[PDB]
Amino acid sequence: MKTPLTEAVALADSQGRFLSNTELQYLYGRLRQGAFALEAAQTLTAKADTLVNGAAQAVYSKFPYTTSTPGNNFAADQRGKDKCARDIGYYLRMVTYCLVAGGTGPMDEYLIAGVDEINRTFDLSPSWYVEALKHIKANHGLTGDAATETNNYIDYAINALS
Amino acid sequence: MKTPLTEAVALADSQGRFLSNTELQYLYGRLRQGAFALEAAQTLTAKADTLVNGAAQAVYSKFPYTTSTPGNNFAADQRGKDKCARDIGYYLRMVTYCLVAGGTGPMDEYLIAGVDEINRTFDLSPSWYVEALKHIKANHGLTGDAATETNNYIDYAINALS
Amino acid sequence: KTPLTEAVALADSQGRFLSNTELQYLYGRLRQGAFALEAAQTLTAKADTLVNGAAQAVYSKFPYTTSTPGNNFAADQRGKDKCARDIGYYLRMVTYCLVAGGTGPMDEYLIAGVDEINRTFDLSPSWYVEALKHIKANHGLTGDAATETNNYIDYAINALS
Amino acid sequence: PVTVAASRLGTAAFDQSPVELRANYSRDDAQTVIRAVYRQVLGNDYVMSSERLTAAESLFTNGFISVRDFVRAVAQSELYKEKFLYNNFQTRVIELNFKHLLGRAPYDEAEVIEHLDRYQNEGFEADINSYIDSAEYTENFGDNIVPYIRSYVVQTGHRTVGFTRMFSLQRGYANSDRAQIAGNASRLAQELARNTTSAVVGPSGVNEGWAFRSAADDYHPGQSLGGSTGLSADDQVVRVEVAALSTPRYPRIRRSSRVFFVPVSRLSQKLQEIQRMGGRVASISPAGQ
Amino acid sequence: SLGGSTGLSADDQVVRVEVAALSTPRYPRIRRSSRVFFVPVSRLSQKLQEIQRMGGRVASISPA
Amino acid sequence: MFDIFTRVVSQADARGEFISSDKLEALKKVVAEGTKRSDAVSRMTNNASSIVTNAARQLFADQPQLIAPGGNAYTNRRMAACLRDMEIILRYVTYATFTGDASVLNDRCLNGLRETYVALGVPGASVAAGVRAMGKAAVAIVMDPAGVTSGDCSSLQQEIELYFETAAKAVE
Amino acid sequence: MFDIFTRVVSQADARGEFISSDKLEALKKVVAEGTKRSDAVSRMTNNASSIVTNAARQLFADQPQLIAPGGNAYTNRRMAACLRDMEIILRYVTYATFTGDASVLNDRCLNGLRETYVALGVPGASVAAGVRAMGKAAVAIVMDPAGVTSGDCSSLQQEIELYFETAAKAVE
Amino acid sequence: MFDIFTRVVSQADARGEFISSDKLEALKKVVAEGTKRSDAVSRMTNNASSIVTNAARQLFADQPQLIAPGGNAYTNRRMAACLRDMEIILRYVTYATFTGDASVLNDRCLNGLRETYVALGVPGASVAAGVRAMGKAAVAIVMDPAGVTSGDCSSLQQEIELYFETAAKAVE
Amino acid sequence: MFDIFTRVVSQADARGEFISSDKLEALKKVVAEGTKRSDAVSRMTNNASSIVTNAARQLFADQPQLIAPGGNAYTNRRMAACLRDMEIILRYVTYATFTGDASVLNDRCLNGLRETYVALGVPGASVAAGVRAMGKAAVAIVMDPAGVTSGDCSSLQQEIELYFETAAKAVE
Ligand SMILES: CCC1=C(C)/C(=C/C2=NC(=C\c3[nH]c(/C=C4\NC(=O)[C@H](C)[C@H]4CC)c(C)c3CCC(=O)O)/C(CCC(=O)O)=C2C)NC1=O
Ligand SMILES: CCC1=C(C)/C(=C/C2=NC(=C\c3[nH]c(/C=C4\NC(=O)[C@H](C)[C@H]4CC)c(C)c3CCC(=O)O)/C(CCC(=O)O)=C2C)NC1=O
Ligand SMILES: CCC1=C(C)/C(=C/C2=NC(=C\c3[nH]c(/C=C4\NC(=O)[C@H](C)[C@H]4CC)c(C)c3CCC(=O)O)/C(CCC(=O)O)=C2C)NC1=O
Ligand SMILES: CCC1=C(C)/C(=C/C2=NC(=C\c3[nH]c(/C=C4\NC(=O)[C@H](C)[C@H]4CC)c(C)c3CCC(=O)O)/C(CCC(=O)O)=C2C)NC1=O
Ligand SMILES: CCC1=C(C)/C(=C/C2=NC(=C\c3[nH]c(/C=C4\NC(=O)[C@H](C)[C@H]4CC)c(C)c3CCC(=O)O)/C(CCC(=O)O)=C2C)NC1=O
Ligand SMILES: CCC1=C(C)/C(=C/C2=NC(=C\c3[nH]c(/C=C4\NC(=O)[C@H](C)[C@H]4CC)c(C)c3CCC(=O)O)/C(CCC(=O)O)=C2C)NC1=O
Ligand SMILES: CCC1=C(C)/C(=C/C2=NC(=C\c3[nH]c(/C=C4\NC(=O)[C@H](C)[C@H]4CC)c(C)c3CCC(=O)O)/C(CCC(=O)O)=C2C)NC1=O
Ligand SMILES: CCC1=C(C)/C(=C/C2=NC(=C\c3[nH]c(/C=C4\NC(=O)[C@H](C)[C@H]4CC)c(C)c3CCC(=O)O)/C(CCC(=O)O)=C2C)NC1=O
Ligand SMILES: CCC1=C(C)/C(=C/C2=NC(=C\c3[nH]c(/C=C4\NC(=O)[C@H](C)[C@H]4CC)c(C)c3CCC(=O)O)/C(CCC(=O)O)=C2C)NC1=O
Ligand SMILES: CCC1=C(C)/C(=C/C2=NC(=C\c3[nH]c(/C=C4\NC(=O)[C@H](C)[C@H]4CC)c(C)c3CCC(=O)O)/C(CCC(=O)O)=C2C)NC1=O
Ligand SMILES: CCC1=C(C)/C(=C/C2=NC(=C\c3[nH]c(/C=C4\NC(=O)[C@H](C)[C@H]4CC)c(C)c3CCC(=O)O)/C(CCC(=O)O)=C2C)NC1=O
Repeated sequence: MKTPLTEAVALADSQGRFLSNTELQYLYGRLRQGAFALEAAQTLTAKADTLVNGAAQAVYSKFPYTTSTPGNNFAADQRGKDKCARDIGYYLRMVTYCLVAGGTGPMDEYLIAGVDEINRTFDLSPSWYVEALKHIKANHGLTGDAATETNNYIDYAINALS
Repeated sequence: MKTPLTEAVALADSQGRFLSNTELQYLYGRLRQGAFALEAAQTLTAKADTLVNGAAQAVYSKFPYTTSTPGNNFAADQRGKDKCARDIGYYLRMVTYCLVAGGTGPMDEYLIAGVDEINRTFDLSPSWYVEALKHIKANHGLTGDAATETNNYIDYAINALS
Repeated sequence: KTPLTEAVALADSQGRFLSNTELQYLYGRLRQGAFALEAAQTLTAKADTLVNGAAQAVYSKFPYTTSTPGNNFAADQRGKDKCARDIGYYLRMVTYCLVAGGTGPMDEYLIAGVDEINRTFDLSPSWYVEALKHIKANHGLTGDAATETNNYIDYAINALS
Repeated sequence: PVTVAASRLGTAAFDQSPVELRANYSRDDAQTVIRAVYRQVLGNDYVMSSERLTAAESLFTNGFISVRDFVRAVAQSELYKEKFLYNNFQTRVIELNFKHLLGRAPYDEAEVIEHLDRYQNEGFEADINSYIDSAEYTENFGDNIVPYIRSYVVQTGHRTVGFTRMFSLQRGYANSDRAQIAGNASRLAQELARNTTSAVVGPSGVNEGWAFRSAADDYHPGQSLGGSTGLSADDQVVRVEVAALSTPRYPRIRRSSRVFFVPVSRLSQKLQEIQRMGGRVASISPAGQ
Repeated sequence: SLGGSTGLSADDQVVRVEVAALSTPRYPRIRRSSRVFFVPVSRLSQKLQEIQRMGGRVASISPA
Repeated sequence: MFDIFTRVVSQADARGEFISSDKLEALKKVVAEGTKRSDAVSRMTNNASSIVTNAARQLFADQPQLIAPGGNAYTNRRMAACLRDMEIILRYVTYATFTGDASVLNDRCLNGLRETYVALGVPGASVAAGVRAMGKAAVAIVMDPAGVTSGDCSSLQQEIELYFETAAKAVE
Repeated sequence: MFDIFTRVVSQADARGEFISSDKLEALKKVVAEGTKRSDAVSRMTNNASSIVTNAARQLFADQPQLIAPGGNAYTNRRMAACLRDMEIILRYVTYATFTGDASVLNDRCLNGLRETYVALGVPGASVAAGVRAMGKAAVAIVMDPAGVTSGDCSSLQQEIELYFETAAKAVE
Repeated sequence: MFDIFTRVVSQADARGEFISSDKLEALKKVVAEGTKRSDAVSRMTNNASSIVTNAARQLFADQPQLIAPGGNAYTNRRMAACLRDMEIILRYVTYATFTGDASVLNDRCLNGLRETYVALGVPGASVAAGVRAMGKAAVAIVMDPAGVTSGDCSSLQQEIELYFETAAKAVE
Repeated sequence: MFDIFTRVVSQADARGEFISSDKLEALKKVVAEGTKRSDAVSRMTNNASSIVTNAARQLFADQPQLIAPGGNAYTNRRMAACLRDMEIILRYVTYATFTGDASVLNDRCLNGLRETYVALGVPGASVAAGVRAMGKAAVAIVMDPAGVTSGDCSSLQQEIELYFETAAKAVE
């Protein structure tokens, strides 16, 4: 729940003080981020289906063996392909929430808390979703402050993922 | 760490009592385990080179892609094969120590503490060592109480590994 | 103090599943019980003669508790009844301690506050010490069961004094 | 620091300033702080000398080992596991560790995940270490002071909740923490995940309705839906809780302790009816409107 | 460090951190600035983070 | 904890779909008026302590039984406790209007305000009237501009009015 | 916590006026008999532990089901717990008659005595009869003078009798 | 906490007499089959984690609303919480069949399983069906011998079946 | 902490090779005499407290300056502290001969025995002589068989003699 307004509130709660001017600057920074983050989330939501479709196909061409061998993590038949594409769509939707929230909190709470543990107990590999996010950050094709703020969120997910 | 004599000592330390008869029974059970565990460790040390060699070759045939693609975890060239065979030899040596110590303590301290974390940061897969230990527990070919005590240690490493 | 339950408490504190150490612990408990049950059987057969000889031996061991009128001592017959009740309680705790595989029935039911009630009632633990000495001299058993019971008895003696 | 009906809430016994271990304490002052540590961490449970752990205690009496590490030592001990970890539920064990070490009631569901998650991941030995190695721990009493209940003071950082959840946790002064009305069950774990608080009750005799406990099946919320639209009375409504209903008997009364919701206009008549049943009133709190 | 690991109740070795120059760190309101503590490696990271967060400079660390 | 952005996120995650465009237009309106959130929070945090004293002033001019001996606000310790209660109540109002969501004030005051006030014997009527007068004074200092560039502020007025009525029906 | 002087202070502060003269005459009577408070507290604290053993003696001669196995006072640990309960009960009686106000005994025993005794399964009847017999023995050792200068002590007799009946209806 | 030996001890102490001979013959039968307790506990602790994944497999093939967004087991954090719940449930089953008494599982799960599951909003139906399927798979891996010396195991089958039905009617 | 098995494991891990066959034959000898470790530990733990009193007996017959006022063992509190020191010293000797390695006794007594004894003012000479006499009495009760089946025990005699001399040069 990493939200700079709420993190400022949690800070001033821990201090027990009233609202300081540091928090006013914090609000200014949040507005400065949101003033392009909302439009970036808009075009991401426009592009999202082509993004997850190209990302799934690129990961399938990236490792041929997950299509090849019959296994439980891998997409041998079409149900595994559905679960795989559901997972990358989940990832990109977390990216959009992470962008629109102004912080890593939706990402943190909804993915980062136990991702490596379910990857351990299901024998998944995080590198699949790493190269998926690499294809997404190559595919969104944006420019400006919004593009690199989204790219920052994406490589944060990559770093915490690996 | 995990030796039934030392666990009994740690228990009686926490109670602050003298040696009770429960600890005498604990010592009896440890002697009962060791009376075949030592001979089992002997024949394991006799078989160890063929075990790790067949286990490495079986994992290489188990997944052809680690031989195939050039990568940093995978054994593309021969140095990765050396590191891979070093890892399975490390595993089997931990199994022998785990057997001769009477408990899971050498395994716990020397492998189980951070194995999934280095697998995460190096992008290894634990399932490789899982199927390696499956080949070892298929290959040792022993019978009796010692065989299943070793098999218990091996599947403990498998369960904690995955 | 039960080695199965102590193993469970250990694995609870570790938070692990059942290890093979606990399997060996169970093996040791079965090895103890395989004579402990028969020893508890012959103790229960002998118990009345044991407590009767132990009470008479403690009465001959110190003549003054029969002699002087006091509240701890057995001047009249009610104190003799309470005294024999106490040694019968002791031997029954010994049998439970044997059949449980550990000192837990002894610990919970005697050892927790025995010296405190001996302090506030002005009893002497040495009476029950020499009583347990007479019991461990009187049971007359041999083998692993005999010395396991003797170990429990001198544990009660050591914690008693 | 209450000082109005402090008798009624039972927190009058916890009035005193905390105990502080000096730089060169005497042997008797050591024993007082040891008795305070035993009483607070085991929750006014008295200790036998066989379970006294005199060996770990002597190291503290030297001064080589701090008071906070002695608190760690008694919580690392097997007797604390046998009294509290073993009989109680593990969520209830987390609840007890909040009173025993931090000195306050838990505030939300996030702390009970963090300690359950930690229990499965690393053990009770590590969980206790996480309670004591805390900023919330070290602020209120760093090394020298005993743990003590801080929930009655705001302390710049209490949520409201812990004040009232503490009275579900502890009763009185005489009450030993192993031994409560509910026994094995955990009071607060129902309250946490719904994010709700029950009404504050004081301990017995001073209050005679102490017997009332909310049923686990029936929540009975405080507000009762609309300032009594459905009860059809113009005045505001108060919650009323009765402790026993024993005069009425078995075929008339299925359960002794129940919650009524009344307007104030009919309050007097229902209170008279309760007294006619010989029932004594636990709590009465304003409900709605 | 007497007892080695008994009163600390963690089997791992003891590091014996000595800290100096502690001045209004938090609410504990400690009587002197420089103190010597005994920590094991199992909780050495937590106490070291606490020592630095308080405002203290560790002056010596010597395994006992 | 919950911000209005995180409110929209939690709605869109409970539905589990992407966020609607019109909701994003509402958020564009929100970030357009974030400077007015800053204006209001700065204005009333500038005058907050004097607002607390004036609220206690009207309360103690209104109900002299509190100052009267045997009253609940009679003693010096309890008087400081009163001013503590009002100050932290106004503090959580400032938290809520800074965040934009009442969840902070609700989740950190609604739970045990009524509970402490019935358990101690605190008359909830005086705190309700006091937080009402404090809210009126807060709207009075927020709305009027003193050398401030002009604009409409009716939505903010509605927001802090709602926050103070949630406080008032919290304590009752 | 509350002494009879502080009782008078709390009454005079709840009224908020100065203390009446006749109440001060009552306090003059109290400080005139403070040496008899000292006489009584010293006398029964001299014999307190033997009083506890004699109370347990009459209780265990009366109800042999407690000593009987399965009884609540059967085990050695529970027997020491019994003597602990009676000793600290007599200790708080001595606290109350030293202070002169029953508030210490009430506020540190009335709250959870009944509560622990119904929660554990402790029969409150035996503790009530035991504290009654202990109170009779306490009056017996307090009232009779042994080499003590003579005087009237009926008010003190009434006081500790009231303290023991508050204990008896505390545990019930 | 309570073992079947300590169960017999607690019965014989509540009666307060020595243990009957036929009960000691039953305990002789118990120590005769203690190696089969070892056989079963070792067998199912060998395969325990794969049993947990297969139970979650059948549960998530059965009820796709849990994986569906807005479901209780939907999120990654809650999914790990699910596997945590099932793993510690099977862990306490292994504790109970190692001890031989259901008191460990009852006293450390029966108390707050239903409580947490109604307080969180967890559907107890899915956990009940999952622990039933997990118990069927556990009997399936325990009973069939793979290179194990032959014997009868019907009493153990009854025992773990009873343990899993106590878990199932614990969560409901 | 360190057992002789774990000693062999730590040597074989520091070398990083598999264990030698002759060392495994030594361990076969060790598990062959583990019943004699049990015999000795049981024998001296049977008589341990009386051994402590007899050691204090010879110490206090030897050095009457300790009982003499101003002596270090003079006071009742310090006398109980003395018996505490000797009892826990014999306890760690029993720990070491049960484990078979002196590492437990070293790592939990060698560190601060000398340190406490020079810091308090405790004469280390008396503790050294007392642990020597206690070790002689311990060998005396261990070695002689009373109704015990006969065997050689010279290695155990050497082992506890080494343990008591490590204690003696620990305190000095
Ligand atoms: C909001 C964030 C979020 C994510 C990302 C998430 C992922 C997630 N993926 C899962 C499984 C899975 N994930 C895969 C995925 C793959 N195998 C392949 O071929 C591909 C390489 C890869 C596609 C990414 C498969 C095949 C399963 C089922 C494993 C099996 O069938 O046993 C599971 C276990 C439950 C289940 O589907 O059956 C979770 C919880 N959950 C979340 O809450
Ligand atoms: C005593 C127990 C113990 C174990 C098991 C252990 C394993 C271990 N394996 C490692 C790396 C590695 N492990 C592998 C292994 C593989 N890639 C493959 O082709 C095979 C499938 C697999 C053989 C198992 C490779 C290739 C590396 C180096 C990763 C890379 O080169 O960047 C590393 C990182 C340091 C390094 O070698 O360069 C550790 C610590 N360490 C221990 O202390
Ligand atoms: C299950 C274990 C267990 C034991 C052993 C036990 C002993 C026990 N013995 C007691 C008293 C007593 N014990 C004695 C005993 C003696 N005086 C003598 O002449 C003999 C030397 C000695 C016989 C051992 C006497 C005389 C009393 C009553 C003290 C008195 O009458 O005031 C009491 C005080 C209550 C009472 O009887 O009246 C307890 C609790 N309780 C237990 O729960
Ligand atoms: C962060 C959220 C939060 C809030 C709001 C909070 C309130 C709170 N108000 C309290 C007391 C109080 N509140 C009042 C209030 C009043 N005086 C009156 O008579 C009027 C009706 C009203 C004047 C404003 C008084 C007098 C006390 C002291 C009560 C006592 O002494 O028992 C107490 C009792 C502790 C103390 O003595 O300071 C708490 C915990 N605690 C929290 O954690
Ligand atoms: C300072 C005020 C204060 C009081 C008074 C107090 C009493 C108190 N009495 C207790 C137990 C007890 N009280 C008794 C009492 C009796 N035995 C009987 O059968 C008779 C009916 C009665 C004899 C006098 C017994 C047997 C226990 C132990 C109950 C148990 O083992 O569960 C316990 C349970 C803790 C323990 O095991 O020691 C507490 C907390 N605690 C306090 O903090
Ligand atoms: C804390 C230090 C600090 C302050 C004060 C700050 C104020 C601030 N208030 C502003 C706008 C504004 N602020 C207001 C707010 C108000 N005007 C009214 O008439 C109402 C009385 C009041 C609302 C309660 C309005 C109406 C605007 C301009 C149009 C708009 O954005 O609504 C702006 C935008 C441009 C400008 O007018 O300067 C700034 C920078 N920024 C800061 O960093
Ligand atoms: C603790 C060490 C200590 C003691 C004992 C002490 C006693 C004490 N009791 C006294 C008076 C007295 N004390 C009593 C009390 C009693 N007389 C009775 O007949 C009743 C049996 C009993 C009341 C239970 C009476 C009647 C007087 C004298 C007149 C009066 O003050 O009431 C006095 C006043 C002058 C005197 O008589 O010596 C002293 C000093 N002071 C101390 O420092
Ligand atoms: C030692 C005994 C013990 C048990 C058994 C125990 C259970 C327990 N299960 C919990 C949660 C949970 N349990 C589930 C269960 C499920 N998911 C579903 O939807 C299905 C119906 C079921 C799948 C198996 C879920 C999703 C949570 C997380 C609930 C939440 O996030 O609020 C929680 C809340 C804390 C957390 O977030 O981890 C506890 C305390 N705690 C204990 O101390
Ligand atoms: C953990 C390391 C370890 C293991 C495995 C162990 C096993 C073990 N299982 C045994 C007996 C046995 N175990 C079984 C149990 C079974 N047989 C079946 O057909 C069922 C499928 C299964 C019960 C679920 C039976 C039937 C016997 C022999 C007769 C009996 O005791 O009932 C015995 C007695 C002699 C023998 O057969 O070797 C041992 C030592 N001891 C150990 O230390
Ligand atoms: C687990 C390992 C361990 C050991 C061995 C240990 C010993 C230890 N012995 C101590 C004291 C003592 N040891 C003695 C010893 C003696 N009296 C004499 O004069 C003789 C020379 C010798 C008789 C045997 C005395 C008198 C004290 C009390 C010293 C004092 O009062 O300052 C103290 C001081 C604390 C106390 O007052 O009890 C410690 C910590 N602590 C440990 O943690
Ligand atoms: C604690 C309850 C308990 C006891 C006592 C126990 C004793 C025990 N001591 C034994 C052997 C033995 N124990 C000894 C030891 C000794 N003999 C001597 O002459 C020396 C005086 C002494 C060594 C200090 C010897 C010499 C043997 C037989 C041959 C050998 O193993 O060395 C054996 C093997 C077979 C037998 O002789 O019964 C047992 C079972 N087991 C138990 O569970």
